[PDB]
Amino acid sequence: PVRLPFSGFRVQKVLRESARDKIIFLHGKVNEGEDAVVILEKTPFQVEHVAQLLTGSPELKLQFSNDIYSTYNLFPPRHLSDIKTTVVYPATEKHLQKYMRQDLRLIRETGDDYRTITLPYLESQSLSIQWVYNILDKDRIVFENPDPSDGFVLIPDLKWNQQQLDDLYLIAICHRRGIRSLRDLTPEHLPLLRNILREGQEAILKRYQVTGDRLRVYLHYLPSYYHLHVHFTALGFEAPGSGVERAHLLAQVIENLECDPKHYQQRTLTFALRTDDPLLQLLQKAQQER
Amino acid sequence: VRLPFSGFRVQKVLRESARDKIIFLHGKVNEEDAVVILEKTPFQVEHVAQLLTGSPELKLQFSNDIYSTYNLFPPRHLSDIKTTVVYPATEKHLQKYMRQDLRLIRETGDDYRTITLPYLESQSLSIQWVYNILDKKAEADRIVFENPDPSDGFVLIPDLKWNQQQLDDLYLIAICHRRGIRSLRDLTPEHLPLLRNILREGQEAILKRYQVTGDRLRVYLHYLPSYYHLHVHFTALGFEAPGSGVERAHLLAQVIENLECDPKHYQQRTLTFALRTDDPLLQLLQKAQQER
Repeated sequence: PVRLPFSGFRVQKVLRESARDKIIFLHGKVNEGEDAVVILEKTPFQVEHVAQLLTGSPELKLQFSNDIYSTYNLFPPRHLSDIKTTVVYPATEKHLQKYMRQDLRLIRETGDDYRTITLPYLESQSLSIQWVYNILDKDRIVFENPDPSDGFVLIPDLKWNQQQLDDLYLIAICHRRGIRSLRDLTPEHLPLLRNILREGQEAILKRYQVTGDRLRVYLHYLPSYYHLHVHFTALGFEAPGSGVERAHLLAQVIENLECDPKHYQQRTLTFALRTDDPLLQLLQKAQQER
Repeated sequence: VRLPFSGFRVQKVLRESARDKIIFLHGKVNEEDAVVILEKTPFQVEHVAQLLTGSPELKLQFSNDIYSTYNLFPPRHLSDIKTTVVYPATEKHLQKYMRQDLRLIRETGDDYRTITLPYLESQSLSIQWVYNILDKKAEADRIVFENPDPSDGFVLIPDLKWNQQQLDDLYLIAICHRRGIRSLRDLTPEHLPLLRNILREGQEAILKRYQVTGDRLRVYLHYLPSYYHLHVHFTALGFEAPGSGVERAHLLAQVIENLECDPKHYQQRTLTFALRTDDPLLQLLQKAQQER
């Protein structure tokens, strides 16, 4: 008899849940007592399973019908209704904070906020980007413009298995050092930016036969690391951070610089931060003061 | 209780989503077309303890020191799948459920004035339902806030599908009183007062009603919009709301600042959006852009 590594399960808290994604993250009390996190996720369908079920006399309860539309509760065989079950036991506070639904706040960072508050904060963290430099200094590179000022490398995202094009995701990392984000972009960077957009699209076209009009090509602000990089995703893939509150289309960044050379130093950029992110309180305090 | 046909043969997967755990199938039957849609149900908080207690049927898949993963095999009454059948299905149904095939368009200001706008001028906007809300002929009791100013005012109404028990999914729409403002393309500094009122008073109204502060809201316009009378979407920052992607959503605060910085921004700049391959506008734009 296969068992969970504890006795009983009482829900203390729903940490996170998504009706959309058919997933729930539970903080349970067990062995009453101890903390455990249990994540339950309904499984995706396998078309062969479904095809075979629909010719095998499925157990159906009719809920509603009109002349052509009918809805049922289907009570499937067990290979369609298994639930992916992830267990963290015992769960620490770190685990509980990890799985807790994010609590985000928007901040509208002015040019002066960035200069006076954000930049100092980032410099105080000065997190390593040595992994970036390791890639640039050199097997996964799909395309490279080796120009040390206007060049870049293009690499598949680690999570893209390349088993399909639906979730195509590549990243361009510039060779040039010290361009921390959008905030550092000036017309000096236009050749670089244009190179990434043009040559990155050319590369993807030649390698995967995906045209540029099927790609969403963007930067994040705030970026996950502070060395300029560009996301190239399938337009049909609702990729990470492709929301308006984080993503900035490269073509539009370029045109923004063309139209206003000082755009990225002067304009207000809007982004989200977790409520426990120290930068959020620094920015909020600064904004309250003026 | 049987399906309303037999001999289902999959012709095509019209759409499937591993993220959303749904599959839409086009089958041939009675050798007619049918569509069958299966959807895994969301978890209900009140049943999860019973899923996990007692002696649930499990198969261990992986375990390291603290993390393990199983397949859990729910009992029958906790196993059901939502199943929808359209039979006989028509071409219309098949097109309805087919996955969207989109292309990005970068519409220059000249593309807009030469191609897009003449197309739009040829179409009735079919917005009497909008007018009915503005005029209190429909949905009046659903209005959460109104600034009744006919130039710079608006009404704020919740999305009909929103279950307001769940602030996570917060979604309201501001519709302006002023008529004739099709989209972002029509926006000039004339509209700044309206835009500013929407942002300010819409946030205020949502703080008052829901005790949700403005910094928890994504407030944006779509381009292209779903209908051609200016409206603004107010959504929970945690809700991946309809069209909040960068290729359709424009934050209201940024729209305002854009206009403050360059009065002709929305007539001059290239706007980037996605269209279905069968959209008549994509046909027009693509052919025209290629000629140019």
